[PDB]
Amino acid sequence: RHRKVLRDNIQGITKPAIRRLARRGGVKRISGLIYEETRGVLKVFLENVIRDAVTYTEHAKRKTVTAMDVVYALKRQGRTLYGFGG
Amino acid sequence: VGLAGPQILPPCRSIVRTLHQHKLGRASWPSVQQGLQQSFLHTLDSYRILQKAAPFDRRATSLAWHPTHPSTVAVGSKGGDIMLWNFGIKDKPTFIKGIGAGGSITGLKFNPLNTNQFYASSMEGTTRLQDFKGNILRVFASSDTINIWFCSLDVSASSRMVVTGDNVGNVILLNMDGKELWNLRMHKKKVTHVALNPCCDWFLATASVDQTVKIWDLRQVRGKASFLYSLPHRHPVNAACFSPDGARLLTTDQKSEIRVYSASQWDCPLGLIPHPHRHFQHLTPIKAAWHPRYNLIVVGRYPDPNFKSCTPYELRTIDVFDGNSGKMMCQLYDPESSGISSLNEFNPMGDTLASAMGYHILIWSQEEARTRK
Amino acid sequence: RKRSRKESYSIYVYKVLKQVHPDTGISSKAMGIMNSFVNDIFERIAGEASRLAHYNKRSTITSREIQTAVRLLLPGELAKHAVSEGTKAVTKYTSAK
Amino acid sequence: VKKPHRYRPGTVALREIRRYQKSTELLIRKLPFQRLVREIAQDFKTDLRFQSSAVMALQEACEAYLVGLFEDTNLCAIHAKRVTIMPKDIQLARRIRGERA
DNA sequence: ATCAATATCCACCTGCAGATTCTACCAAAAGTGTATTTGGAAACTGCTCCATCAAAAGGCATGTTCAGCTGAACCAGCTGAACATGCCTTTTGATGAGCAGTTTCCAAATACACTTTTGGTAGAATCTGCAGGTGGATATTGAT
DNA sequence: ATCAATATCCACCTGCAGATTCTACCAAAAGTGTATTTGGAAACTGCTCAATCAAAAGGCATGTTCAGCTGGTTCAGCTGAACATGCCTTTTGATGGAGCAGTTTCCAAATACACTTTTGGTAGAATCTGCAGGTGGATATTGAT
Repeated sequence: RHRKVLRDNIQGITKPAIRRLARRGGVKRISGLIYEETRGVLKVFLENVIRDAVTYTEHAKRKTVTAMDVVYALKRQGRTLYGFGG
Repeated sequence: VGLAGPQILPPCRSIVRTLHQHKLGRASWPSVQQGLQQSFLHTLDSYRILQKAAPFDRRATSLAWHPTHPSTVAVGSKGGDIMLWNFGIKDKPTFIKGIGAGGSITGLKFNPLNTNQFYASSMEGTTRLQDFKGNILRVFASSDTINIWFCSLDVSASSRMVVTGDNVGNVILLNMDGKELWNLRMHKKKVTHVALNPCCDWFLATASVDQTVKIWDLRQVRGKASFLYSLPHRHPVNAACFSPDGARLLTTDQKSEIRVYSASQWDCPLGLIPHPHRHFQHLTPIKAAWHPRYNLIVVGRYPDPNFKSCTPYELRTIDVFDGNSGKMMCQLYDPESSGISSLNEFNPMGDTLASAMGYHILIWSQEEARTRK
Repeated sequence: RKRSRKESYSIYVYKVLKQVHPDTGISSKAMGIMNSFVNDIFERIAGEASRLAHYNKRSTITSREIQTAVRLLLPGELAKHAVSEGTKAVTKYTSAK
Repeated sequence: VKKPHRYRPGTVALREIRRYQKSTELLIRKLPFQRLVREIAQDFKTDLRFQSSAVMALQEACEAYLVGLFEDTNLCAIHAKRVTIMPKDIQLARRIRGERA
């Protein structure tokens, strides 16, 4: 058998979920090639933020990533986040 | 690693002739035992056909074999529910319930004397001795205050002693009729497993969450960690079980490791069998076991994407290693049983294996024999 | 028995809310939002004031510097009204010692 | 009634627009997102753990970012007298923001 | 246009998940008083900035002319929404160690006062690469 | 392809605005010593994280339709780049001559700091009620004959 669920990866971010997301942005009609590209885009964003978060985590000699690290890592990219402390 | 797998073959050299060599006196017994270990591995790769299955309620925590008879077994649940089951009987085996919520049996050995009895250690805080019909014969000790309970238990008959471990760090040692001269503390935290040697009578082993496993002398030491030996670890320990021969101690951790300690200089190890049996809350902790008549080891595998696997194919399966070498020799697998084999125990007899998975009990004997007229 | 102590701006936000809309409540998440918002604005303003001070080789942060930073960061009419409130506050505080 | 009732193309999408814009619950499921984060983090440093609220915060940030991106995408699309977004639109928007990659 | 379908709004009902109110008590905030800056008034100076003139002068205002561009009808085809279905993922509740978060304490790390150099910097005295100039070889362009 | 008209690029020269180097010297760096504070290795402990199995809820992979969106074709305007001309806003360059940037003094105001005494902000135990959810009934938006 070969499942590895659909890639054991980003492909669990299913199509209709992206559809709902595009619906939030007011969009009506989407092409079939969008999905994959969006996924790649998402990955890049996450990568950068997570990297920074992990780096903050590494400075405190912890093995648990806290919310605060995510907040700060987001703040440095100009995407400050409210509602989780800081 | 290698030498056996879903694709690779078990059988090494075809030395069976050695039996007659033994009939002549040239070749020595240990080589023969080696060859017949080889034979058992070969036929164990045909245990693959799962004989029998058996359910009951919430969760499995402990397993035990009826010593004299092959097909009989006892098992203990998350909810103080015990079962006794015999194969080839079809008489709808015997049951006994408990509270069901906070009465988790955690240790279970048969009575060496009265086969219709059994010892038990319970989350209620009462190391008890009780019948398969339900009547409790005797409590042996007690917490006398809830939220402090026992976890470990074992007994010896040649010496007539009982031993039991707590959830905080202290061990108790009773006679088969009470008469307690013990309850000095041994550890700092919960004692997960503990056992007595069968070939001597009077040195003991205990293991704990303290990243330490300790060997005692129950007649000579009285001074609260005037112990005999103490072996450290990198992680906690889920189980420490002796050999039948008495010279090889086996130890199995919570993160990723197995260790073989020997008679010779308890401190240093002989060999490390890396293999994942990662610990977890709702899972039942994993307990390596010897096979009574060879130098084998039997374990349940619980994969880890972070464990550095030497083999590229990592399934949920029962592994079988060699004791005095280090590497593997067999792997049992059968879909429709993709659960995690928490417990595995061979018979004292040598022809049968039991597995305790979550909500399931499995029996692995061979089948598909030829027929009579 | 060991116990820590985490401060916030919660109680004060609650007071203000009861002043402006007596028959209205507010959830914990939103109060957290307001807490983070206050912390963010505080940090921006203090940092900007610091930068102004350092650029003019003055070692004291005063009301003047805060006023300047406010005019820089915020736009238009919001700045003017807030500045009004600030000046009124200073005038009241300085008199009734 | 004989034939199944059938809405014309576009209407149900609009219905989805109004329904999801009126509410606020997260649209992506927790678990896959957890697994994604865990995989990527594993490739930088091993055996890390994550608090739940951190995952929630990443979820909020990602969804807000994507929403903004699709918004600019849709504007760029409208600029070309189309109604269908395409990859080059997304590329255009990201290139203009400077979120290069 | 009018009739059924279906989605959605709106009136009404109930118990619980946060919302709200009531204790102790201790870290936090105000008060005295003193030690210590420190920023604004006054007095000066020289750098830089601002209103004028004049001689080009390169650049800007205007006016033609036409070759490429911007849209506007039209249509093939494609491609992606609607919907049904079964199935597969996801959700959610069962009552152990690990790690975030404190508390001690002192060996290492580093601020502060003063003296001794010394490298960095303003300004005078040389250098020189390159902005202008001149001349000639292609390189594009564009008509034929 | 083949031939005229300008635009761009190479070669060779030359003097000067800017670059580089050489002094004097004075505000930082280093040393030394001593006073002060701090970060990180041990002792605890109470919240939270790691992931399985069983039973059930809700959503997704797939496959069938078909409306209308894309995108290429062709064509009627139209309007915006080339380029000529003449005049005129700007460059440059000079000069004056007011005003402000920046120094230097200094002292009356302001504020950090070491205590002492109040006090309200916050953890945690008792109440509570608005809203999530649920039931039921009435209007709105799609869409077909």
